[PDB]
Amino acid sequence: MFFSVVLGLLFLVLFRSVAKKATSGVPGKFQTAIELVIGFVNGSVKDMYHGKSKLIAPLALTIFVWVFLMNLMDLLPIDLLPRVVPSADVNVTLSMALGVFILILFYSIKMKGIGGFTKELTLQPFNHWAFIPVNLILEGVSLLSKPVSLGLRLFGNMYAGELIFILIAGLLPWWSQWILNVPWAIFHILIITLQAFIFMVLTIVYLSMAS
Amino acid sequence: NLNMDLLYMAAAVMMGLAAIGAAIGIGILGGKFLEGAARQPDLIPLLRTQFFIVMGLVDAIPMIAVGLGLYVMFA
Amino acid sequence: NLNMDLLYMAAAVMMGLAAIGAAIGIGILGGKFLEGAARQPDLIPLLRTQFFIVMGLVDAIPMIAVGLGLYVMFA
Amino acid sequence: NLNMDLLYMAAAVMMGLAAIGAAIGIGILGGKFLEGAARQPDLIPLLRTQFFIVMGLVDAIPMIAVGLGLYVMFA
Amino acid sequence: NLNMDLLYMAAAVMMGLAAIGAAIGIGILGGKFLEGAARQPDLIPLLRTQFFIVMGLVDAIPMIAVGLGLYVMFA
Amino acid sequence: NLNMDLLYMAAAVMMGLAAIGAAIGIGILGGKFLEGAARQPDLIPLLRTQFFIVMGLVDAIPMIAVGLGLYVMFA
Amino acid sequence: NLNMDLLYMAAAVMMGLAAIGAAIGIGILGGKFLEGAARQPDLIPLLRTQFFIVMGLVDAIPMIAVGLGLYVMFA
Amino acid sequence: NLNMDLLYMAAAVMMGLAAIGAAIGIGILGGKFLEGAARQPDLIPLLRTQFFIVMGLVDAIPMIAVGLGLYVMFA
Amino acid sequence: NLNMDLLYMAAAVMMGLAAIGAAIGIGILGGKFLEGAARQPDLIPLLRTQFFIVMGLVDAIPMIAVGLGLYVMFA
Amino acid sequence: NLNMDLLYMAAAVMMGLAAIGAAIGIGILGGKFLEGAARQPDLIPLLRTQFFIVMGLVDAIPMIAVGLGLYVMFA
Amino acid sequence: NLNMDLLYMAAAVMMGLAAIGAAIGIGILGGKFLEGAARQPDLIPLLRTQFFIVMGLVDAIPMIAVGLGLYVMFA
Amino acid sequence: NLNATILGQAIAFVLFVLFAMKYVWPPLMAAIEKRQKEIADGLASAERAHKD
Amino acid sequence: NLNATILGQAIAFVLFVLFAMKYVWPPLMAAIEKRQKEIADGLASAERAHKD
Amino acid sequence: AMTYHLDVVSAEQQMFSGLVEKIQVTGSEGELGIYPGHAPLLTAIKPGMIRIVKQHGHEEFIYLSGGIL
Repeated sequence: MFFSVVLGLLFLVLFRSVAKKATSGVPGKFQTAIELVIGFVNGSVKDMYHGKSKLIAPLALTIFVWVFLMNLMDLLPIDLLPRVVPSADVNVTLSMALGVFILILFYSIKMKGIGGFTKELTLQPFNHWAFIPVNLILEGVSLLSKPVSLGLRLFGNMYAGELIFILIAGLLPWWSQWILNVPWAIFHILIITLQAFIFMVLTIVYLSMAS
Repeated sequence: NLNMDLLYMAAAVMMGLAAIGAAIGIGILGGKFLEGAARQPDLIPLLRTQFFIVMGLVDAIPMIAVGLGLYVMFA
Repeated sequence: NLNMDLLYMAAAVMMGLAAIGAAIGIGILGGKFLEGAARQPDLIPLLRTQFFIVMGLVDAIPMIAVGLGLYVMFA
Repeated sequence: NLNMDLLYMAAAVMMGLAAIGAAIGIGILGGKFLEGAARQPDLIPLLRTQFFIVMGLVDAIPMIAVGLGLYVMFA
Repeated sequence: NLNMDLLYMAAAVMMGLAAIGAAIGIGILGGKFLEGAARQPDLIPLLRTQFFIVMGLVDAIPMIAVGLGLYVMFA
Repeated sequence: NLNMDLLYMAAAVMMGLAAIGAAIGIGILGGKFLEGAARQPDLIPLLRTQFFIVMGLVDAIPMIAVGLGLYVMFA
Repeated sequence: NLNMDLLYMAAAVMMGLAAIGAAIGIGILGGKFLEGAARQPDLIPLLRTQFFIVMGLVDAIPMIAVGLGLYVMFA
Repeated sequence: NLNMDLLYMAAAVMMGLAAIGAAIGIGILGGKFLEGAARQPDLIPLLRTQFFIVMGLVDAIPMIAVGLGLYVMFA
Repeated sequence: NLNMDLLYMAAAVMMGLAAIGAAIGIGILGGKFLEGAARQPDLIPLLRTQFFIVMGLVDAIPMIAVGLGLYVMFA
Repeated sequence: NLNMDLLYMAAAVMMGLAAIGAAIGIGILGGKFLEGAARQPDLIPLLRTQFFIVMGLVDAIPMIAVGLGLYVMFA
Repeated sequence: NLNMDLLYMAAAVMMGLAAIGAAIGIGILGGKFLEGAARQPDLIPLLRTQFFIVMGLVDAIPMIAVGLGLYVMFA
Repeated sequence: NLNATILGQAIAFVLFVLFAMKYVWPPLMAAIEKRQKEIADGLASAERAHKD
Repeated sequence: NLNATILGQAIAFVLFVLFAMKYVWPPLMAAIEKRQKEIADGLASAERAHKD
Repeated sequence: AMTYHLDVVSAEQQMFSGLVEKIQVTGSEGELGIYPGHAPLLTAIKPGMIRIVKQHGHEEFIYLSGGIL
């Protein structure tokens, strides 16, 4: 297929270029923002991301910084003003990245340590009291499937609102309220990124800390 | 003639009168958390902020209903 | 012509105005649990967290109604 | 043409806006039982758990209405 | 064609949005009776149990409306 | 064709969503009378029982509406 | 054919969902007057009985609406 | 055929579900004025009676809507 | 035939169920202002009367909706 | 015939039952601000007046909906 | 004929009764934040004002629904 | 948005986030651990020197 | 009639960038006093205090 | 800091004196954080040391058996 080239190339170039740029900052230094960004991000993320403990090591800061910096390009492009050629990558990559990252992170993080015995044999007291097999399927399917609806609804609503507000605000007549309405896009993108990163880190740490 | 009434009535009825519970719950939670957090400063550091986590459930309340609006337009 | 009005009216009426009880109950439980949990330190994490288990009942309240929405679309 | 509108309107109207009382009562009972149960230690687990038995009545309230939904589909 | 819309609309409108008052009253009475019954020891089982008798009136409230549902099906 | 829609819609709309005020008032009066009557001993059985007389007014509130249901069936 | 739908819809819509405010107000006034009248002895019978006069206004609230029901039957 | 449905629907919809706010406000004002007026002796008859003047506004609230009912009958 | 249903439905729907918020707010403001104004002597007439100015906003709330009723009759 | 039902139903449904939230919020904010502002002297005019700024948001709530009424008449 | 009823009913139903949650939450948050901020001045500098940030969520609640009104007019 | 979007959007974000985080975890962890190592070394050296 | 984007973009970008950068430059620029003052004051105070 | 005079009286003579500001002491309902600008609220002080700033930044833990706020 020759179509869908500007969305995949523009999204993969901006996402891979801004996400695959941490390899050159290993030796230093670099300026006055290295101590404030590294100390504030490491101290605020490590001190505020309570619930990991025995979860992982570099997956918290690497998944949080890589997911926030890599996923921030889909919602930080609201300032670019100017037809279905560069907007499907945000809605498709947002729901696909949130659902695939939440399901793959929860299943891979929960099926690594402990484990196969708790997930492969979740009956006994959890499905025998309660002798009917409906509580494990309803509670397990709803609790295990709530991340796809929450991440797909938050990421889909944030990407749809940012792309719809950017396209409608950049493709209009006058340039007053549409060109000056940056508070809803900036507050919605910052609140969506902070709420998605805090909800994903807190949900992964809380869901991974107990079985 | 059922596409206009079905799509418009489905999008307006499915994404219309539904934000009253989320908007009322946000104001009630903000007022209760503001009164409880204002009545005690020591409790305004690692307790009342946890109530903000309840806002994370709003996306699973009426805000998810808007996700069905595309079914009456895009789908 | 009854499939568009029946499916759209069933999905919008069955998955429309229903999140007011869950969104209002989440905000009321979050505000009451935040005020009661913040008013006492020892009660900050010993019984108030059990109130979060009440959120597990939300999946059996309005959130289960969305499970019927497929009956107006996929089924 | 009355089977689609009658079954869809009966399933959506009979299993639609009805979980507001159960979801609101679960959050109100969880917040009141959490505040009253957390305000005292001896009252943390002696009678407050009996309030959870009230949740058993929810199955006879709105949750029973879903039992009639099959009458608009299977029956 | 009036039997499907009359029976379905009568069963859904007569046995649909009606459990909000009983489900809300059960949660409010359970939370108030749990807080008032748990706030005092001597009041834990002497008069608070009489509040459970109020639940006996629920059968004469919305639960009686379900008794009319047969009129839209069996009768 | 107006007898089935008028009788079914009249009995369902006249004997449907109406028990919310009676069921909510019974639970609110039972919880308030149980907390106020259980908070004091002398107030346990001296005037609080008079609140039960208020329940006698319920028969003249929503319960009287059911008396009109026969007008949509027997009359 | 407009006499059955107009008379039945007028009597059911005019004398149907309207007793929620009177039934809820009677229970709220009975519970508040019972708790406030029972919390003090001197206030048990000196001014609290005047609150019963508020019940006399119920006849001018929803109970008066039933007076219009004859307009959909006798008139 | 529009006179019966227009007059009946206008009188029932214009003078139907509207007394819930007045009946609820009368019971809430009577209970709050009864508790606040009975909790203190000097406040039994000095300013609490002024709350009864608020009842005079009820005639300008839902009670005025009945004044439009003649427009669906006499006019 | 659209003038009778459009004017009657516009006047009844535009001037019908709308006084619940104004009548409920008048009773809630009268009860809260009566309890707070009667609980203290100096607060009996110094700032509580300013709450009556809030009643002036009622004319810009539901009472203004009646101003549109002429559009369904005189205009 | 769609202009009368569309314009009348759009103006009545868009500018009808919507002032209950603004009228209820004005009375609740006036009663709470009057009780809290009258309960303390120093708090009578220092921050409580800022609550009046919340009334400025009413123009962005239901009062803005009236701005759409011209779309069902002038536009 | 479905464009006028679908567009007018979609804009009125999608931008009509929806401001009750935002207007009620703004008044409840303003009254609770005004009472809590008025009862303690030390907390009226960097705590209760944070509740105003909750108003920023209103634009993502009912106020966002108005953003869909153009879909029933401009789109 | 008609076709060929799930493979590019899913493989781009999944391969970019996983390939970027897996290959950038030691650089961001070792490069960002200077604040905790220097703060712990200075606080532990000052507290151990004062207590000693 | 027209667009007028230089006034809104220049006024909003210069006002938000100058106000946010100038008012927020103390939190991002003054954050080095903890590591710099803790490492310099910790090493100098620990070496001089331990030596004396 | 120092603002309002928060003098403590014992059963015999005076227990404590001097001004106070951000007094983070526990109330009757539980842990609270009062400071300078609170309204009149008569509470009860039970047993337990409460770290409250006295004068010129003197955060002292005043521990006593009984107390009436």
